[PDB]
Amino acid sequence: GCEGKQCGLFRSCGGGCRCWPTVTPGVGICSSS
Repeated sequence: GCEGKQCGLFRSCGGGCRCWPTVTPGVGICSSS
């Protein structure tokens, strides 16, 4: 639903998205749900 986005501090997603962390501490990616 809101996948392919960046989460964490600069979260470009909202609602029901999984915030999977990346290589940068505090930076992640928003998943489908």
